[PDB]
Amino acid sequence: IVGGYKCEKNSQPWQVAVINEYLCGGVLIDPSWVITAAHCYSNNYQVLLGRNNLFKDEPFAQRRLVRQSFRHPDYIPLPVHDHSNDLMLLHLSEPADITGGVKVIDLPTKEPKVGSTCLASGWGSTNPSEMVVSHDLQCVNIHLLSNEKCIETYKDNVTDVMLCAGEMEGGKDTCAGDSGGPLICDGVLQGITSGGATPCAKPKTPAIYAKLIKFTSWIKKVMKENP
Ligand SMILES: [Zn+2]
Repeated sequence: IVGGYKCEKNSQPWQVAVINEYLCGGVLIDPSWVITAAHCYSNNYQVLLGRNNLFKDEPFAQRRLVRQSFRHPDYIPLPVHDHSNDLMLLHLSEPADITGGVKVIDLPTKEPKVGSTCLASGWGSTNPSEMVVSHDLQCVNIHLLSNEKCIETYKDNVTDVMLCAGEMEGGKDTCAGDSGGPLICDGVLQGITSGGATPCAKPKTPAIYAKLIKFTSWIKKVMKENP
């Protein structure tokens, strides 16, 4: 998170850290499921829950293993790779404890409004040009912008599955390491951060997020088949 602030202690209880050869964010949607970006795909993972500081002895800290991962079918890995359908479900080895620090967040049930105020969190890069892992969870308030503002949305019909957010002025963005974290507008979880390569927070260059609302059906069905 470039241009944000330190989130208040345990104010984002559904935020997880997904770790393998990549740092990613994740979001707890069920004691047993974590949604993240497909970009974070790997043979293994370590899921960190209930944390503020990634490198600290914290009380609600939990660590889970993954049993199985499900990348959205239409994601094309880095055939030309794009950031549409950048979604992956992680089925936890054993459920997360729902504590005063670890809680689930709900899937959205309504379409996001252009101009609504959104918050994004992560331990990703706080420097827009180079990668500086942040120990503390960072939070930033941005805006839901018209998809017209995001150049990526003009491809095929990807507009359909993407949200566009940030500030036209730059200075505030999600960045490398933030992929897979949440985008919460007006209190709703509406997006999943996609790939955030440096440089970030460029003026007139808002970022791409998975329009969650469009994948709940897929999310639903998967969890259903994986009791
Ligand atoms: Zn990519």
